Amino acid sequence: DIQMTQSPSSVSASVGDRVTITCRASQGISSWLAWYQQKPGKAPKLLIYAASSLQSGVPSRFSGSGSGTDFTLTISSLQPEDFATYYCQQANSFPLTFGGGTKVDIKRTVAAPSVFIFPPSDEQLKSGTASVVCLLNNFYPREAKVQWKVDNALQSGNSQESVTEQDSKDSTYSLSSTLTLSKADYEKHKVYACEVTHQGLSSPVTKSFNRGEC
Amino acid sequence: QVQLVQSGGGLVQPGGSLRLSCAASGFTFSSYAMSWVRQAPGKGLEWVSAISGSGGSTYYADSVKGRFTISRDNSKNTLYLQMNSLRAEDTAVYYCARDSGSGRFDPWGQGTLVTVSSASTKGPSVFPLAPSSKSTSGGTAALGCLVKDYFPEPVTVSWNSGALTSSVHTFPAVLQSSGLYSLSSVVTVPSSSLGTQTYICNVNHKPSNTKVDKKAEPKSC
Repeated sequence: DIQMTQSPSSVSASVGDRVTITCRASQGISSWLAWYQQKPGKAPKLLIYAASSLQSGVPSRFSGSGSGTDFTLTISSLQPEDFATYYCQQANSFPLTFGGGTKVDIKRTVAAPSVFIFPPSDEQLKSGTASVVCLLNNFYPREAKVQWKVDNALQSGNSQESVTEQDSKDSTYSLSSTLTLSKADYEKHKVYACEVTHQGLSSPVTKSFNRGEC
Repeated sequence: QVQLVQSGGGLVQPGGSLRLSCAASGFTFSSYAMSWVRQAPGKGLEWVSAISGSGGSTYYADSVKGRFTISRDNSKNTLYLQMNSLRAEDTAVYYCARDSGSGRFDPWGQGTLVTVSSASTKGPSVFPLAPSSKSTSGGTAALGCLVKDYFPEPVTVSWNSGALTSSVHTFPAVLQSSGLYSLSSVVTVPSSSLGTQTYICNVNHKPSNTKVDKKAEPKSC
């Protein structure tokens, strides 16, 4: 199968910036590569076909180059509507394959997250499940690492994360992480902590509560 | 104007079948090849199948060969996809697309969501996400509501009957191992307000006719 590797996975740039996206084919695909723009919740829109030919109606700031195995998309001057995820697609042989996508971000200054932790309610504790929630509020860039520890033991496989779309006013993200347990397990441990790693933090931030004092 | 209008998506039981339609208008459908492409939650695009303008040649991705069936009715100008033996991983938005020459796709349909899941409509339980009583006033306090165990979307959350709009984040729902959805809606407020002001999330789940007002008053921890 023709493997498509798109790089980078994410790019943060300011309005007006030049952005370059690469697409590498595992095998020779001559010039039969297309580029697409997908805004959130919308259908993909054709931007570029035959590696370098501009589709009608697409602004001239978009350009494609490359051949064989190596291809490049360039937005010479980023404009607010060009924030989207961009996909390359090969049309040389079946199966048709897409790259992994590149989400293009809006640049702002680095912002550290405010971190909060929420124990489960007593109501929940009557149903037999416990949800502990770690909230990351208003941060940039999106990359942050959240680790859950219950009495300093690393949890794995029992948490889920959700990230907001970018805020239209201040360009930050928020993250909700929900760790799910049985009631019995929640009553058998004391210290619950969410540990946060983020580019904007000089050291890990840990927020915790003691169950027996709640 | 070239238009693709999709229909037929929805909830299907595991092992079941569903038929998707893509009605084409504004161009000669019989002169163009067509494709189905799908998109899993939070994932990229994945190609499923293609058919030539006459219908004589069909092509399938390896993950789907033998299980789904692409067809077209050139007399009604509608493309189709009969989907059999469904699995949870086939849950996706499906797009129909025109091969406009050299493998470029123009136009795309709007997409239609197929959810392959074994579940009934359930109204959500709403639980407070409460800070503790020990918050330094002047700081920023977070509070919220955990909206747990519902199907289908959407739930709408407003705060204080629409009066509180600043600093609200309603997070995208996550699908649990149980097959039910969960999301959190949170708001940050000055910590000094926790003793004098009430914070109530208004949750509306229209498919199950569930309306819940839940207050995230805190607890002494």
